[PDB]
Amino acid sequence: KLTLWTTPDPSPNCQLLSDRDAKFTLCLTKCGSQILGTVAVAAVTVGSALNPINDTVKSAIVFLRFDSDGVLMSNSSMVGDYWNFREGQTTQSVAYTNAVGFMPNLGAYPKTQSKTPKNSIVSQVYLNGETTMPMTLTITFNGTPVSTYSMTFTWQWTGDYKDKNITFATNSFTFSYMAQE
Amino acid sequence: KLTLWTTPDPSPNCQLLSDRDAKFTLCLTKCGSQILGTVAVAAVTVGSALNPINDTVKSAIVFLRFDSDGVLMSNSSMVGDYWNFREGQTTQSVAYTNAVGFMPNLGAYPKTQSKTPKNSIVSQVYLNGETTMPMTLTITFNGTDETPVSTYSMTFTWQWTGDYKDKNITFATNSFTFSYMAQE
Amino acid sequence: KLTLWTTPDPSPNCQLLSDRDAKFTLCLTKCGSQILGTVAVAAVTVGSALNPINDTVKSAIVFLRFDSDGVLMSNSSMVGDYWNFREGQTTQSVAYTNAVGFMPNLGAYPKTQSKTPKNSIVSQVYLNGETTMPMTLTITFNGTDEKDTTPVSTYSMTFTWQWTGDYKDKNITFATNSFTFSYMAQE
Ligand SMILES: [Ca+2]
Repeated sequence: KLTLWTTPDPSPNCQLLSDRDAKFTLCLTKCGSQILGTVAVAAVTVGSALNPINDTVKSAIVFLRFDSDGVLMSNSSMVGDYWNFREGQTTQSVAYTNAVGFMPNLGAYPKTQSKTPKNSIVSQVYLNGETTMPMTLTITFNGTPVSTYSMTFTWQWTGDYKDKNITFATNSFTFSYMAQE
Repeated sequence: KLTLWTTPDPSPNCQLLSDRDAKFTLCLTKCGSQILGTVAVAAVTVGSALNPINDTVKSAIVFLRFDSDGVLMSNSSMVGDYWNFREGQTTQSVAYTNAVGFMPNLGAYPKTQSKTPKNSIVSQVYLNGETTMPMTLTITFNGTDETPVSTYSMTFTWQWTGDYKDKNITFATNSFTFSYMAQE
Repeated sequence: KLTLWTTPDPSPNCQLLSDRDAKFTLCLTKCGSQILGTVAVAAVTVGSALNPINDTVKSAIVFLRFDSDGVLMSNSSMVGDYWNFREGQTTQSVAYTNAVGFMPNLGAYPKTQSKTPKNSIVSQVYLNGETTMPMTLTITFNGTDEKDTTPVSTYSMTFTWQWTGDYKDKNITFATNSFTFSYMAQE
C-alpha cells in the first residue's frame, strides 16, 4: 500500500552495537513522487556504550540496504520481520516482494564514489530532546551482495556524557525524498 | 475533509500570556498514515512580556488538548471557533464531530510521556526569522498529564536565552514544517 | 497526489550569478491543502565566484516568480523548459497552463512591504553537508518583486542560502544537502 513502516511501536529490531540493542521506528508514507518520512531511535539493552553513554562511542548508525526490488537485505542494521506495508497498527502478514515505489530515486541520489551533498539531509538535532546536547543527523540516500538502494541514518555528537546516565535516544525527525517510481 | 486548520489567516485565537494575545496558525494535512503540519505564531495587539519582549519571559507555549473524538477541548491555548475542516479559504460551517484521523498515534507517542524523546520533535528556529536570534521549538505529542482528561494532545514550546528588550521585538515565528504518525 | 518538478536530475537550469551556472532541483508534491517540497542546488560552471567559492559572494538566491495561473514568469532564476508536471523520470511534453494548486496561499503568506516572519521558513543547514560550514536557508513565499519589473508576479518563492565563513583558500563548490519543507496551497 502507501505506508512502509516498522509499525509505530516496534520491539527491539535494530543493531547499533549488538543484536537488537535498539528500537528503530521508521514510517515512509508515499505521496506519489515523494516519500514523507518520520524516524526515531532508542538504545534499549542496558550496559552497552550507548546505554548509558560512556563516551567510548559518539556515533550511532542505522544502515538500510535494499536489493533491486526494494527488499531489505540481510546486511542491514534493522531486522526485516516487521518492516512491511501497513495493516491497521501493524504490518501485513506476508513479506512484500516489491517496494521500488519507496526507494530513493537513483537519478536524484545516484550511487557514486564521490561525496554528493544532494544525496543527504543534514540537520542539528538534540540528544534526548536536550538543547544543551547538540547532535548531527545525516540521512544519506544511496550512499557483497551489492545493494541497489540504501538509506543510512547517522547520529554523531562531540559531547561527553559519561556518568550522566544518559541513554542514546532521539526525538522524532521529519524528512522527505523523491521516490524511484 | 483531509485538512484540519485555523484558516490560513486567523484572527487573534490564542493565549500565550492572556486571552487572545496571539495569532496561532496551524494546518494539519492528512497524508494517510502521516499528518503533514505547518505552524506559525505571533503575539499581536495585547501588551505583554512578549509584545514587546522585555526578557522576563523567554518561552511561549501553545497547548492543544483533544478528547477521544479528536475534538479540541476548552482547556486549550487556542479557541475552537475557526478550528475545523477546510472549506475554500475558511472552515466548514458545522463543528466537526470526529478527527481521530488527525490525532497523534498513541502507539508511536504514548500518553503522558512528554519526557520519552520519540514523543517530541525538537529543532533550532529563529526569533522573527533573524538568524542572530536562535530559538528552540519543541513539538510534543500526547505529553499532557492533566480535568477533564485529554485523550490526545499537541504542545508547541518556543524557548530562547537571548536578551532583546532594547530591540522592541514582538514574539513571532517563521512557518515551521513537521509530520507525525496518525492514530488511524 | 500531483508533482510539479525540475526532474530529479536536471541539466544546468538556473542562474545564481550568470546564465545556467547552477543545477536547481525542486520537487513540489500537492498533498491537498499543503505542498510538500524537497530542494537542492549546486553551482556547476567552473570559475564562477561560487565554483569555487572566492568569498566575493556569501549568498545564493533562487527567485521563482509566477503569474496568476501559477505559470513561471520570464524574470525567474530558473529556466521553465523542464519545470512541469511529472511524467516518469521527466516532465510532460506540453507546458502546463495552470498550477494555482501549487502556489503559496496569499492569505497565509501575503504580498506586503512589511517584513512578516510567517511568509518564510528559516533553518540552519550545512554547506556541502559539512558541519564546520554552517549556513542558513530562508524560503520566502510571496516576497515582493523588483519595483521596476513588469508584469508583476502574483505568487513567488525565494530560496536564499547565506553563510559568513571564508572558503577562498579551499576549493569549495557551492552545493546543498536536500532540504524538506511545506506550505499552504492557494487552492
Ligand atoms: Ca531592476
